[PDB]
Amino acid sequence: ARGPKKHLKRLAAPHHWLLDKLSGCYAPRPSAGPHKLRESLPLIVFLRNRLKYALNGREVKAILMQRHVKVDGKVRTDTTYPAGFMDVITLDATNENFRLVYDVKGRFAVHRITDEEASYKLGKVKKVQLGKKGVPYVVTHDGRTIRYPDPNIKVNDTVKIDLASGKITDFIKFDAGKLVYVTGGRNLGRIGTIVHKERHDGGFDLVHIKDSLDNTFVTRLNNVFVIGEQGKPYISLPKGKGIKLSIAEERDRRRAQQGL
Amino acid sequence: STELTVQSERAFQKQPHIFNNPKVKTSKRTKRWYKNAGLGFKTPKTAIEGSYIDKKCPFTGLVSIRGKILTGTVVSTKMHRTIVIRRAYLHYIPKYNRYEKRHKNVPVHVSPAFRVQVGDIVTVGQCRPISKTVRFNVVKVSAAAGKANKQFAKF
RNA sequence: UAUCUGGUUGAUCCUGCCAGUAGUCAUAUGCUUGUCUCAAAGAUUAAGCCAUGCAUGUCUAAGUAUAAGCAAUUUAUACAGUGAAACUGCGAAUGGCUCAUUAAAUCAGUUAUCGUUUAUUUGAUAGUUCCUUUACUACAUGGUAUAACUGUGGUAAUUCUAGAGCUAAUACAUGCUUAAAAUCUCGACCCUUUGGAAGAGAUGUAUUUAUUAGAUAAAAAAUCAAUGUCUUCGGACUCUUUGAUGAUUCAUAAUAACUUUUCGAAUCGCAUGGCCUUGUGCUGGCGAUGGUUCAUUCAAAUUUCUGCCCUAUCAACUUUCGAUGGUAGGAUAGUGGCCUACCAUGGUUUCAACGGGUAACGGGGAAUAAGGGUUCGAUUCCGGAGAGGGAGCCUGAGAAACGGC
RNA sequence: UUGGCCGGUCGGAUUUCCAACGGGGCCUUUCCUUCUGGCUAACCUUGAGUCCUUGUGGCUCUUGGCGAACCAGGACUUUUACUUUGAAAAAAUUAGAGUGUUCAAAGCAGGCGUAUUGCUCGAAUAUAUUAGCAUGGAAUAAUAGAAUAGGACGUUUGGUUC
RNA sequence: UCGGCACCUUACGAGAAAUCAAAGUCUUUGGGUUCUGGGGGGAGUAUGGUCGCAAGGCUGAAACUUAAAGGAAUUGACGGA
RNA sequence: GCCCGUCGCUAGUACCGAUUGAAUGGCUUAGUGAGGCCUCAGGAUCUGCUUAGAGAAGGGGGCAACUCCAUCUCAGAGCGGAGAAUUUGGACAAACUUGGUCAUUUAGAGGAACUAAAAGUCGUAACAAGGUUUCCGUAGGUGAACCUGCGGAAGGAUCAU
RNA sequence: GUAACUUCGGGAUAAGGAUUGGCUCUAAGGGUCGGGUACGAUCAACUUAGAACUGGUACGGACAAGGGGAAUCUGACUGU
Ligand SMILES: [Mg+2]
Ligand SMILES: [Mg+2]
Ligand SMILES: [Mg+2]
Ligand SMILES: [Mg+2]
Ligand SMILES: [Mg+2]
Ligand SMILES: [Mg+2]
Ligand SMILES: [Mg+2]
Ligand SMILES: [Mg+2]
Ligand SMILES: [Mg+2]
Ligand SMILES: [Mg+2]
Ligand SMILES: [Mg+2]
Ligand SMILES: [Mg+2]
Ligand SMILES: [Mg+2]
Ligand SMILES: [Mg+2]
Ligand SMILES: [Mg+2]
Ligand SMILES: [Mg+2]
Ligand SMILES: [Mg+2]
Ligand SMILES: [Mg+2]
Ligand SMILES: [Mg+2]
Ligand SMILES: [Mg+2]
Ligand SMILES: [Mg+2]
Ligand SMILES: [Mg+2]
Ligand SMILES: [Mg+2]
Ligand SMILES: [Mg+2]
Ligand SMILES: [Mg+2]
Ligand SMILES: [Mg+2]
Ligand SMILES: [Mg+2]
Ligand SMILES: [Mg+2]
Ligand SMILES: [Mg+2]
Ligand SMILES: [Mg+2]
Ligand SMILES: [Mg+2]
Ligand SMILES: [Mg+2]
Ligand SMILES: [Mg+2]
Ligand SMILES: [Mg+2]
Ligand SMILES: [Mg+2]
Ligand SMILES: [Mg+2]
Ligand SMILES: [Mg+2]
Ligand SMILES: [Mg+2]
Repeated sequence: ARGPKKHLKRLAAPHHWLLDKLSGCYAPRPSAGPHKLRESLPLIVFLRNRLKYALNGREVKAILMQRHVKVDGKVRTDTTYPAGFMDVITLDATNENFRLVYDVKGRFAVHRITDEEASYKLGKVKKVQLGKKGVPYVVTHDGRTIRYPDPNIKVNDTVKIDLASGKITDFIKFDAGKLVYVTGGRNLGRIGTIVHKERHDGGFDLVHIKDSLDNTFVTRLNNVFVIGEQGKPYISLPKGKGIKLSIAEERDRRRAQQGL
Repeated sequence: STELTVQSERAFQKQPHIFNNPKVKTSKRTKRWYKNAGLGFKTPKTAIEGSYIDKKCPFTGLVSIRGKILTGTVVSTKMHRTIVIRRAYLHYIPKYNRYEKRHKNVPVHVSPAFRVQVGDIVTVGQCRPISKTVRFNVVKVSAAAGKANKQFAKF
């Protein structure tokens, strides 16, 4: 023990990175960064396991040390850089802009976007609080501190960050009828906006959400990410829109497109 | 606890940072600080119009109630400003598919707002470690009747 | 894969165990052994002892190069490339190995930090540096004091080092220049009073204390320090800024100070632009690396609730060397009997405390299983403990560290 | 929800034509602790008009409209057990979907052309108990309430505090 | 008719049977609850505690040994029946 | 027929037992008490100023307003810093010595048993009315199985006047 | 702090182990005085506990004053 750990055991990794059990004893430990260790996705996992551009973890080093990848417009040459939720990942060569979003299985989608959507991102307001000299600041889910917000911005909301100058462009208030991206647990990757929100003063606020197919699913408020109004997402949603087709319906589609 | 020996102590018992200005005569003559502990637990009036200090009181003192809220029956009031309450429960053994009576005793700080006694069901709320053992302060006393008005000597 | 069978009798029917029967990711051992895949392996017994060798070092255009090194420069007479050594920084607190302690202890799930520390990461963040301004010192840039090194040595021997002489910094120690306004306090210059003023200082951020604000049920009024800044001198003044949390003495801000005064860049690479007082004048880009605070991230510490094997040939245990609580202090990173001082007499237990045993680390889990159970889990993951035993400590964000003392 | 019969698609959409389950409301003497202000009720109340060929399946600026179709405070709370549902619950293992590792133990791969400028599916889910959190029920098993009435109900006294 | 000590007959049932209206309502296994047993010996022994003036009482082992001990009934055999 | 013991052969297992028997692990009254830390001191050195005394060196506008920052030979009345050995006092506390106590293991002359176990000797106590009906509690007596008193039971050899 | 054993009364001061001076203090522990048809004058005593400071670590400073333990025999004991 005696301090911070520097190693991640494979099979002690978060399961949603889809790392193979064999062929290597260790996992890429997420570095310190904007997102938590179990809620992030290291760049080696993205560029070798999700995009298949690198074969080894050495070619992830040979990519990052040519200033190719940039998370949020900044290069981040760390191999184990903890790129997490809503992070825009730009590749200059290949011209590919990705946004790290959850597919409905609870994993990280290989989801391309375009440049006007790559120019910004979203961030769930963690806290609103006065800083020193009286300056108000808001804290986002990637730990960004942005000063002088709109005074209407409260906790559990969402702000649109301009990502060149890290400025709040506009904000989506947290209220009923607004697209909730569930960001943790078994409901990871599910959209659906509302039923209502139940309070529980004391801890662990719960939010009821019913998707396009009218499936209600209760989620804790600390897994809720607001991503738009009714309809009209503020980002490009992944291939499947977070609907949770059951395995009976999942076997129905794959047989519907394996005979063509 | 407005009267009856607030000061019986080697140190001066006062609330921290509550300045009584002696020049400006405001017609209370002692500023008193209170809060609500939250979660619907009312601040009793005998804390407001009483004058105890209790640095570990959830209303007038510097402890914040947070975490588990439990309920239990007071069994022992023989310390000063502390009680132990009995948390009776049933524990299930799966082999017999049956339950057994277990209990745990929890020592709880009692503020001098309340007048607890034994055999009183009481609501207690977690705080920081008050003592070696105590982590809970009485937030609400749940005694109503006690069946004690019908027992004494008769004509 | 919900199965029984052999054994008591002259014979029978039982109770009943013995024996057979089948697994074992369960060890050892005997015999035998051709192919391919897969692969536990000094746990038990001795956490008993250890020869030898290795297991932790690290250099980019970007802290320091006069190697008396090499290549041999690219106005390159300050250097220019490469770079041993050494200084500086960072790491060495991860890994790995083992299971000896350890029976509400660890651990597992579940709370808490409104009870704290946190390198690194990431995001923000610093016009104030003048001692007592009308007693400022280079900022076109401060100082000594050292390594490596040269040379002279001791010891049989150690990753021992001595004396002398050199020399750098992103090491060490000092120390400035980057507006302008407001608002206070002081202040040479108010006649018959709801009668002021150049100037002089201070006001960044750390520290520590005290005090203040951090608000709120909707509206109306006539008296008494109060013409509270009511203008035809009564033409009732038409007026509330304040974030957060379930909850605060929270965040924050202000007033008076306080300090063996912390920080506020005496640092490096590349590119060499542009402007007009052509002076090597003024502005100038992309970085690197430091730095204060607040959040973040990796953590750490303590923590709520509930749960663990056998034993009463263990029924009372804890309280002089804290037991249980209160009050105050000290210590801590902080809560807290953590310790100290004083005061009270508590706290636990037949719902098994206290004690004793364990060839006991805990859990995920494993073997067998109709169902329920029974037994194992030292061991590929997670948490704990330990490096022969104990105890203490330095450094560092992080260790009571052991490939440190 | 079994479907359920134009069988017109040479025994393959459909639907009150219904019966049995499974829920939600309303009323019968029938709690829904509660006043506030943003809803302005499937509008308790229907000025103005039903240009559709006859019905009990298809509407407007409305006469101040039980401002009661959910957001934060109380003259605000009898407590459990039980059971359902759901989060949150490390992976590996176990059960288990997919997939010719040549089979299998395994593994999480893989599959498909025009193989020339390459297209594309996955990596599910269940269980994971006991304790804790929320949630629907209110049988069963407790507990409490008014008997010396210190009882419950009252929108138009406000006293030593507020 | 209430309660009791028993009995008689049958055996629905129960049991291995002898028998039993309880010893039944028991693989169609759950009314409530206390104590005890786990093949025979060693052995109610050793040791420890405890009680008693003591005799002894209560609690109470293990090593080791053993393939049967036992229960009920049948047929025989034998009886100084 | 079966069967009980006394005594005897061989082998094994535990029990009591002088020996304050021995060994490991504790845990603990006490005494001594290393080392590091903090602390009261200390000051070998190893320096930077500066002198009211020669310190052979202008007082940092200037050698008339008692006003303008000012250094070598040595003692220093002026200081100021770093500081090693050593030392006081604490608190943590290794370890040693001694006693008490707990638990486990191990040695012991000998004593008191049990078993293998069927076989030797002696009687025949039980099983038949087993030749004195048996068994239970208790007491006493006996080579001994046992015998006898007292009370019980029927598992009696009597379900019956 | 205290064992075996015990006639349960003892063994027992078992065995063992710490402290003790001086000075300056602190804290308890009394008596007499009194009410309206929310009170302290006054006097006196030596016990006990605690603290600091102090010293060639001395201190029951002379005096005074048990050695203790494990066994065996023997008589119960006090007594003669
Ligand atoms: Mg490790
Ligand atoms: Mg306490
Ligand atoms: Mg067997
Ligand atoms: Mg071959
Ligand atoms: Mg070993
Ligand atoms: Mg092992
Ligand atoms: Mg072991
Ligand atoms: Mg070793
Ligand atoms: Mg380089
Ligand atoms: Mg290894
Ligand atoms: Mg780092
Ligand atoms: Mg650098
Ligand atoms: Mg205290
Ligand atoms: Mg305290
Ligand atoms: Mg305190
Ligand atoms: Mg062990
Ligand atoms: Mg285990
Ligand atoms: Mg284990
Ligand atoms: Mg360690
Ligand atoms: Mg370090
Ligand atoms: Mg160590
Ligand atoms: Mg190590
Ligand atoms: Mg080692
Ligand atoms: Mg298979
Ligand atoms: Mg009758
Ligand atoms: Mg037996
Ligand atoms: Mg017995
Ligand atoms: Mg005995
Ligand atoms: Mg005979
Ligand atoms: Mg006879
Ligand atoms: Mg007979
Ligand atoms: Mg018998
Ligand atoms: Mg003595
Ligand atoms: Mg003696
Ligand atoms: Mg005599
Ligand atoms: Mg005689
Ligand atoms: Mg005699
Ligand atoms: Mg005599």
